[PDB]
Formats: sequence, C-alpha cells, structure tokens
Amino acid sequence: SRYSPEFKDPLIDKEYYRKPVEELTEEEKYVRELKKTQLIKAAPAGKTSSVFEDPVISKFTNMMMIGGNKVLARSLMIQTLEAVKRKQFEKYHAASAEEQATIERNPYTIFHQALKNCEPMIGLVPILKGGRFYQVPVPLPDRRRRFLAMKWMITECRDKKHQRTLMPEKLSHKLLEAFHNQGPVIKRKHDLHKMAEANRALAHYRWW
Amino acid sequence: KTAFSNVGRKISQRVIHLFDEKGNDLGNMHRANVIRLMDERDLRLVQRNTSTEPAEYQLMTGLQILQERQRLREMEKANPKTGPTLRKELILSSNIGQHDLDTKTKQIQQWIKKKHLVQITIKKGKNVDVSENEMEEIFHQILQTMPGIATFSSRPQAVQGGKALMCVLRALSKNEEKAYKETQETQERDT
Amino acid sequence: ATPSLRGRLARFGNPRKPVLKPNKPLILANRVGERRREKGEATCITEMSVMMACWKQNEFRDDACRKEIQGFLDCAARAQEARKMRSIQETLGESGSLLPNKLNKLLQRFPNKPYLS
RNA sequence: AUAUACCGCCAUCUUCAGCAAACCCUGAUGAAGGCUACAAAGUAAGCGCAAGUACCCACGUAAAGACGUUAGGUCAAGGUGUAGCCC
RNA sequence: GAUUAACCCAAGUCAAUAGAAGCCGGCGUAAAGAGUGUUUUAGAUCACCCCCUCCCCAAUAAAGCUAAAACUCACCUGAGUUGUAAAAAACUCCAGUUGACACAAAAUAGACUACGAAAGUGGCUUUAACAUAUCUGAACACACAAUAGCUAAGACCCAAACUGGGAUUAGAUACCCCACUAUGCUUAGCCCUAAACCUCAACAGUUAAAUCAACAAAACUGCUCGCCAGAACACUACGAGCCACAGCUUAAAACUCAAA
Ligand SMILES: [K+]
Ligand SMILES: [K+]
Ligand SMILES: [K+]
Ligand SMILES: [K+]
Ligand SMILES: [K+]
Ligand SMILES: [K+]
Ligand SMILES: [K+]
Ligand SMILES: [Mg+2]
Ligand SMILES: [Mg+2]
Ligand SMILES: [Mg+2]
Ligand SMILES: [Mg+2]
Ligand SMILES: [Mg+2]
Ligand SMILES: [Mg+2]
Ligand SMILES: [Mg+2]
Ligand SMILES: [Mg+2]
Ligand SMILES: [Mg+2]
Ligand SMILES: [Mg+2]
Ligand SMILES: [Mg+2]
Ligand SMILES: [Mg+2]
Ligand SMILES: [Mg+2]
Ligand SMILES: [Mg+2]
Ligand SMILES: [Mg+2]
Ligand SMILES: [Mg+2]
Ligand SMILES: [Mg+2]
Ligand SMILES: [Mg+2]
Ligand SMILES: [Mg+2]
Ligand SMILES: [Mg+2]
Ligand SMILES: [Mg+2]
Ligand SMILES: [Mg+2]
Ligand SMILES: [Mg+2]
Ligand SMILES: [Mg+2]
Repeated sequence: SRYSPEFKDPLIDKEYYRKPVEELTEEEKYVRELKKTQLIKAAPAGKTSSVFEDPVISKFTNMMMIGGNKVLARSLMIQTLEAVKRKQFEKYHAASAEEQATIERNPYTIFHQALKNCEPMIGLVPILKGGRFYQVPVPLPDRRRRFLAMKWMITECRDKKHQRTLMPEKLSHKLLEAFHNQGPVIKRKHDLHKMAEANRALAHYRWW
Repeated sequence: KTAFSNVGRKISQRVIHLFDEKGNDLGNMHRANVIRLMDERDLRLVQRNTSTEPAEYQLMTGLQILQERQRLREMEKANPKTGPTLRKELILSSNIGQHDLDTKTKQIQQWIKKKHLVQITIKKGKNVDVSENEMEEIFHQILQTMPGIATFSSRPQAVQGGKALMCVLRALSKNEEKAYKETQETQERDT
Repeated sequence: ATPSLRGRLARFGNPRKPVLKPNKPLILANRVGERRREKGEATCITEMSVMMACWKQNEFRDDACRKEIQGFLDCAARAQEARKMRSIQETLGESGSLLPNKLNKLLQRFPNKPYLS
C-alpha cells in the first residue's frame, strides 16, 4: 500500500460528528482528540455521505462487476431495483385492499430480506484429523454468511440455464423468489444444511 | 453392505412409500407422518426396497425384523452367491530371471484356482532392447504351465504407448474344462 | 517428598539389582518444558444438534426454528470471542502459574551445578 | 574439441542474513566449541543486510542482495589455457 | 615403458624364501568376568587381636482357601451384537439386567526396594524352611537354571504360533479384523538354552597422590580363580559326551582380506 501504516481509515458519518459533546463519554472524548493528530486516508471514490447510500447494494454491485466495469455493474443494479419495484407496483394495483397491506413495494427492503433468507446458518469446512481431511459441520461467521448469500445469488443468475434473459430480469425474479423463501438459491441453502445434517456424526473432528 | 435393520427416526427422503406390518400398502407419505405412525403403533421402520424411485419402507416389530434376518441368512448359507471377481495384477520385466518367473508363475496358479482374474503386464527391462514378439513369449510360458486350468480372458495387447504388453487370464469354464478333457481323451484313444 | 534414590541405580557398591533404568541422567536441567498446547475439541455441538434437530422435524424450514437457530449463532459468537479471550490470557499468563520463558530466566540465575569448581 | 581449464556476464537458494581476517578463551592443548543483560568468554576490522539514493513522500516499487550451493548456463558475444586442422 | 640426470650400496647388487627380536598387557561398550552355587589337592593374608543391621517385608516346597473379572446356564426384556482410520467377514439358542458359578490370572498397596546362588519371587492361611565363626577355588564333578520345546495322563476362562476366512497391496506367505489349534495351567519325566546383561567376577581395603583416552555407572590398591590375543570363515566342520536324533556342550583349519 502507498499509505504508511500510520494512516487511519476515514469515518464517513455526519451523525458521528454533529453529536453533542455532553453526550460523549471519557473514552469517546479521547478518541476524538486523538484523531486530530492522526493521518487520514483519502475517502475512496465509492462511498459518500449520501442519505441514499447502502453498503450492501454497493457490495453486491462490486461482486457483479466484471473487469472493473463499475458503470455497467451499477447500471445492472439500478435496473434490477426498478424491475423489482415495477413488478410490485403491478402486483399491488391488481390486488384487493386486504392483500395490498401484505405487498412490499420497496426494492431495498426486498433486496435485504431476499439475501437474509439465503444466508446459510451452518457451513462445512474441511478439517484434518488423524492425517485425513474430513468435511465437518461448522459454525459460519457473520461475514461469511453474507458473502455466500451474495455469491449464490450472482452465481445462479449467471447460470447458462437462463437463455437470452437479461440480468436485470433474472436477478429481479430471483430476489422476489428468495424474498418469499422460494427458488433455487434457497434450495442451495437447504442442500448445505442437509449436507451439514448428514455429517452431524463428524462434528467431533473439529478442534475449535 | 446393506443391512436389514431399523432405519431409525431419521428418514433420508421426504416422501416415503410405506407398508404395514401385515404387508398392507399404506401408500406414500411424508417422513414426519411416518414418525408419528411408528410412535402410535410402537413399531420400527425398515427399508424393504431402495431401487424403486419412491423409497419403499415397511413397519415391523423387533421380532419380525429378526425373523426376516433369520430367513435371509439361511437363503445365503444354503444358496451362497458367488463373490465379485477379484482382479490381481502383476507387472513383469522382459529380462526377469527364471527363478523369479517361476515364483510369480506359482503365484498366478494359486490365483486361478481361486477363480480370480490375473492381469499380467510386461514392460521393457531396464537397459534392455526387446521386441513385442519376445515379450509376448513370456505370456505363453506362463500359460503353458497351466494347460487345462487357465486361458486368455483378454489376449496380449500393446498398451502404455506400445512400451508394454498386457493380457488377462482366467480359469476355464466348466464347459471349456469338459472340452479339454474330451479332446485329451480323444488323443489318448488315438495313441 | 521425593521418592528415594538410595540403591536404585546400577552402581559399584550397590549389591541389589537396579530398581530404575533411566535412559537420561537424573540431573535437573536449567530449563523447563515448553507449554504444550491442549488438543482442540469441537464446541457448541449441543446447540448445533438442537438446531439440526428442529430442521429435521420441520423439513429444514428456518421459519419454525428461529429460536434454536439464534441460540446456535449466540453460542458461536460467545465461543468465537472465547478464542480471543483465552489467547490473550494464555500469553499474559493470567491462568498459568508462570510462563516457561519467565520460569527459565529464573533458573538461568541459579543453574544446576553437577560439576566441581 | 574441452563451460569438467577459464575470464567475461549470469541463473539458483535470496520472497535469505549471514560471511569473516587478526586475536582471545574452553575441551587435560583431540576432531571441535565459545551464549544467558539481575549476563556465565568472547573481542571482532571488513563484506552483506540495514542506512542512504532513483521514482510520486519517511509509504510502496525498483535497485541492491555478501560468502558459498548446483564442476548450474554460456569456448556459438568477445577474449583465452590445453589439444587438434593448415591444398 | 624408453630416455636424461640423480640416489644407495659396490665386485657385487638384492628378487624370492627362511630365520633372527615370542608372555608381568587386558576382560562396562574394542577379543575377554565363562547363567548360578558348592570341593579336594592347594593358594592367599583379607583368619587371633578388633568392633556396629540378629527378627519382620515379594525366597523355596507342600496343603488348603477366594475377592474382582470371565465362561456357562436360567428367568424377563430388546433386534441386533461384534469389528474401527474406515470396512468386510464373523455370530444372531445373539445382546442387556439379575442370580448361580474355575484345575485360569493374581487391581490398589508398590512414590516400597525386600527375599533368593542365579533363574526368579508382589492374593490369603498354615507347616517345613532360607549352607559355611578365615578367604579364593571344580569346563575332570555335583545340584540348579526364564521362555520356548519333547513324552504321557488331565483341566480349559482367556490369550494364542500355525492354519482358515475378511481387508489392504503391483504382490502381502505380513502389518489391520474374525475364528480356532499346538502352547501358556496341573501331575510325572525330559530338554539345559537367553541381550541367562546391572554385558561391570569373588574376598579385603582406599578416596591421597598423576583424578581421568572417549562414552558409560568417578579413580584405584592387595589377593585369587575364570577368560581374552586382527577380521571373516564360525553359535560352522570333524571328534567326543549327553533321556538330547532338524538338538545342546566343547570347538578348529584351508582358501580370503588390510582392515575389522
Ligand atoms: K562459470
Ligand atoms: K567463448
Ligand atoms: K577455447
Ligand atoms: K491380586
Ligand atoms: K504397582
Ligand atoms: K549364555
Ligand atoms: K541388560
Ligand atoms: Mg487391487
Ligand atoms: Mg541408554
Ligand atoms: Mg560450469
Ligand atoms: Mg529486483
Ligand atoms: Mg539495501
Ligand atoms: Mg556442467
Ligand atoms: Mg539443471
Ligand atoms: Mg566385547
Ligand atoms: Mg557373572
Ligand atoms: Mg561354575
Ligand atoms: Mg568357596
Ligand atoms: Mg529350564
Ligand atoms: Mg511346558
Ligand atoms: Mg479366544
Ligand atoms: Mg488349547
Ligand atoms: Mg494357577
Ligand atoms: Mg534376567
Ligand atoms: Mg556374560
Ligand atoms: Mg568366582
Ligand atoms: Mg569391595
Ligand atoms: Mg581371532
Ligand atoms: Mg545358540
Ligand atoms: Mg553345532
Ligand atoms: Mg557332530
């Protein structure tokens, strides 16, 4: 890195700065007087102080980016969010006053809930015991569960099974499926859970 | 191996074709329902047939499971099935000494009496120049010691890029064995 | 009290047969052994087997097993932090009687003298 | 012809940190070995690392990288020892 | 090899052969303390003087006994039990609980360090019982001597060569799993071997001088017996002895090497 170890990462949060002094603790007061003496890295060209900034969608966009083509990756993301919203506005107007209350029309709420419904709670990692590697049901850290949900969704949409369907239509359809606990990405989660359950007897092989 | 034992409370498949202790067909049902039936009737679940696409399981008592297992072992003890043919491999050299070829020839004979398949490979000896016709003569030498006991299951065929030969030997079938005895007797009558 | 060593080794003057046959001289070294890491074992299996039990009974539907699923995640979170807590205390020596490095510097000052000076 | 005679210029460990003159001491003056900082026989020039310099910073990247290891590569860069050819 | 020069001896030179100098040194690991103890004829001065570990702890022989764990049988329950890195084979008059029940083996104590010549000896009881009022001493004898093995008659839980089966492997006459026998036990006779090694002989004495090749378990003195003398051939050949007949004890030489 061209930043010396002395450079600290920037904290981009307006609220963190407008917070009154009285509310601050003696520890939080020390951190603030310390940062005035520290070197701060330049803000990356991705995240800003915008109120419409979503780190999850920004991350999902980077996992869809091919060869540094962020403009295209961003275009696909915003096209997917519009396709989700239009599909819900169509389901909303065609529904009865009672069903309308249960219909979500926010694509950000659908996007987040769709991914949370695909996160695998348990994982399988190879473990060496007695000179033999064994697949073993193991807990997954929170970072890993979020990554797998994204990677599985993107992988499913890139599958060749879809013929001539554009990504914003594929991804929009898969998100709404997972939003309702359906589709092939949820099945992939159930498979990993079934494989973890059938290897329950092999749990002891883990040493942590 | 597949054993005739209680499958347990955990059934691998979601949809299960079930039968009654008396053989009555209960149809297809979810594994959760089967677990309720096992507790309701206090019976254990066994797997009768697995090849069928809808998994076939049967409810049975502990005594019944034993009686079935007793039947099966008598069927085998009385009518034992032949085991799968075990393949024994030998890798020889063209310049193999004659004492070591007799040792391995005696070993091949014991494999043929046990009705095994003997895959014999012959490679070119170290720092030796040999032709495929000379390497193929060793096979005949090995099979000449077993006149009416062994024959070629697969005939000598170049392999490994033509560097080595390879044949498969087997024990003569009962029909082929009676034929050898017949032909041998005819020669005796002629002589 | 340390077991006796009188008449235990094969030596000139000792009539009896040897009691002990040490492969190494019974002389104190100037160092102690290094702290031997304890064999690792799987943890949180109890909570892991309750979550997988509910899945088995509810067709692997997470909606019915929310309470057990959260319990398994809490156990791993607590155990994950336990990895950091133990490691910190293990290096600090909070639980150890003394650290082999600390205990060996002390023996360096009082080395065993099996020879005459 | 000989890289198994070599110079020259290099690969490689090296994405290493060691090498070592001259002394001193231990082992009964054997091959050998030489540290403990609340210190117990080592002192060590030099070389390398490092430091400096180049590029956009003190960062990073370059460059640098000893002694040796593989008779490693190259007699066909050029030069050259030895042997050989000269209608 | 020839050649040049030099070197040694010299009417000689020096190729082969033979001879001439053959023991006061050793024995933890280099060859060597012979598996163990005990005589005679003798040897030693360690015997009179002059003195301090008698008894008990796991010596030995005999007879009797049994706490834990097995096996077997029975009743009641279960459908499986066994096997593990993982399988297969094996059993299914099987497994679990309870009760009854050895001619097998002897947790803990034992962190003790004893007994016995050594080999060996560690459940309980009882009987008998553990040589020598100098020392050394029998390979010419006598009596012993782990384990394995032989002969005969018995017992039989468990283990287990061999053998059979399963697996592995290029092969697997193995290592891994299962079954089972000789054998391990008793009685009566044999056999007489171990890395029978604590590889350190017995008795008496010393801790100063040179402490002392190395390592190991510090270095020595007196005295005695036993043993050793390059490697390999060779725990072999032959002879002899032996209840040993594919055995044991004693034990060479030729050829070979410049090391071991
Ligand atoms: K060179
Ligand atoms: K050149
Ligand atoms: K040249
Ligand atoms: K006992
Ligand atoms: K004990
Ligand atoms: K002996
Ligand atoms: K020994
Ligand atoms: Mg194979
Ligand atoms: Mg040792
Ligand atoms: Mg070279
Ligand atoms: Mg570079
Ligand atoms: Mg540098
Ligand atoms: Mg070369
Ligand atoms: Mg090369
Ligand atoms: Mg010796
Ligand atoms: Mg002795
Ligand atoms: Mg004697
Ligand atoms: Mg005597
Ligand atoms: Mg004996
Ligand atoms: Mg016997
Ligand atoms: Mg047995
Ligand atoms: Mg028996
Ligand atoms: Mg007994
Ligand atoms: Mg012994
Ligand atoms: Mg001896
Ligand atoms: Mg003696
Ligand atoms: Mg003495
Ligand atoms: Mg000799
Ligand atoms: Mg012998
Ligand atoms: Mg003999
Ligand atoms: Mg003889």
